Amino acid sequence: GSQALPPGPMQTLIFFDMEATGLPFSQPKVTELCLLAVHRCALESPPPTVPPPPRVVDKLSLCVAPGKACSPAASEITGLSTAVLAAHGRQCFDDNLANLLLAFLRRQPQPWCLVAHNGDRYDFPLLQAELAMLGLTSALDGAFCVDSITALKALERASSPSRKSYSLGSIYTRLYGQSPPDSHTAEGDVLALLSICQWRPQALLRWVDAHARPFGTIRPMYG
Amino acid sequence: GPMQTLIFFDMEATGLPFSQPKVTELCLLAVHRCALESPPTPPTVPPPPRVVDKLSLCVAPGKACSPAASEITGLSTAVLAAHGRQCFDDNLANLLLAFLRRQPQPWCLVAHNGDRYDFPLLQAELAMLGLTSALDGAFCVDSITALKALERASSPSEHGPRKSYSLGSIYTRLYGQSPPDSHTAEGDVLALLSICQWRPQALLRWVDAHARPFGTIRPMYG
Ligand SMILES: Cn1c(-c2cccc(Br)c2OCCO)nc(C(=O)Nc2cnoc2)c(O)c1=O
Ligand SMILES: Cn1c(-c2cccc(Br)c2OCCO)nc(C(=O)Nc2cnoc2)c(O)c1=O
Ligand SMILES: [Mg+2]
Ligand SMILES: [Mg+2]
Ligand SMILES: [Mg+2]
Ligand SMILES: [Mg+2]
Repeated sequence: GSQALPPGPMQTLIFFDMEATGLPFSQPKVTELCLLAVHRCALESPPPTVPPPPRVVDKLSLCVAPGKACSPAASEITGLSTAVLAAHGRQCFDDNLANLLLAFLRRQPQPWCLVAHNGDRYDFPLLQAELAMLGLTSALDGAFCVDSITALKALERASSPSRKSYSLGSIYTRLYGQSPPDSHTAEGDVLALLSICQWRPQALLRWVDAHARPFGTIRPMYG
Repeated sequence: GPMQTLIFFDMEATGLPFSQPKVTELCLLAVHRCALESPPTPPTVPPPPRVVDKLSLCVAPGKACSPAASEITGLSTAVLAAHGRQCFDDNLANLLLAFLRRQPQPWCLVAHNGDRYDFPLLQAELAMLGLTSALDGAFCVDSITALKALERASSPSEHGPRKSYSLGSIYTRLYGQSPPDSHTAEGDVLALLSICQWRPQALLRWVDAHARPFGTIRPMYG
């Protein structure tokens, strides 16, 4: 057989979050997503308390009509409800949304690595479920992905001897001694994750290069 | 009739129009009419609505930025190439249209000095790709024309030298401080959003009345 070319070093980190109508057991639907694409050089080749975002970034932030009610807890946490999303004329997760995500990713040099906090439990399998419901199961087979919880635990352990919270808020406070702005909004969470990842970016890129998984290996949450 | 989506819009470029400039950066921020008409029920500056769609992209211009452009925007052709940015291409044109198609029509692009800068340069970039018709479904308004019209209708007739309608000048007159960010396309779009949230009902009436089809904007150059 002809073997896969090793992807080599990740050229684009896409910091990624979605918010949903509820918890995975509910078979939730997407209400919000944010992608923030950073070139490797912005982390390999960059003093304030919280480092600023790189000047050169690509960002996409969209609200989505979920087509079912949000749980009360989900609405209180995210400040979104199905009724308000409908008052803002939001459209459901559709072929046009999938086209827009791929067009955005195609502006970035490959290989692409999606980086999401609790990506494996939440954002990655929900995105795969949304794409599977459109019959677009292969849409992101080109991409790599990392759960930043997995990455940051392995960095912490590697930079530790023999339990701390690994909530996005918790890690951020340990590093920076303040809460992140606009928490539990997709863009707020992506900006907080970027800030955490600019802490020891060389160590993070080494880990991402070694452990990035083809997105196609992520099974949909439901279906 | 009533615009359903206001898309606050800014591009940055390699230089001023006489230089036949190329896009280096663009930001679109789509707000539903109701976000301006009926904001949630004060701070010195109104907050942005919770429900927004946002797109912010850097573009490889294919030529050098002027020293003044680089200084004002903090971008250069060398830095954009270091970050592996792609030129203004069919994929970008498709991305912009797919973003607008998330929004209910009618669409109104709102850009500060849009008639001299952002609109004609956007039409120039689309025309050089052979995509002259791509965004002619949209309407557009130059916020300078809008704010001037509102101010004329809310002041005695002007005499002697006129005030600056720079983005910074308008922001400072209203809010008594500089915008948070004066160096990025996204910063300029958020500052314009804040300015347009000052008298949003009077602004929407004017927009509803005076919005132009984007297809009537001639390219900055051929
Ligand atoms: C805070 N929070 C929560 C969350 C945490 C605890 C309790 C609730 Br209810 C949460 O959901 C709030 C709505 O997303 N969930 C997600 C999330 O991606 N949930 C998904 C994805 N796919 O299926 C479920 C977040 O990004 C987030 O910031
Ligand atoms: C500050 N500034 C200026 C600007 C003002 C004075 C001097 C210079 Br040099 C400027 O250009 C800086 C690079 O965009 N120009 C634009 C602009 O849209 N220029 C375009 C668009 N199409 O052709 C030229 C801005 O958005 C902006 O905020
Ligand atoms: Mg999430
Ligand atoms: Mg989140
Ligand atoms: Mg501009
Ligand atoms: Mg500007």
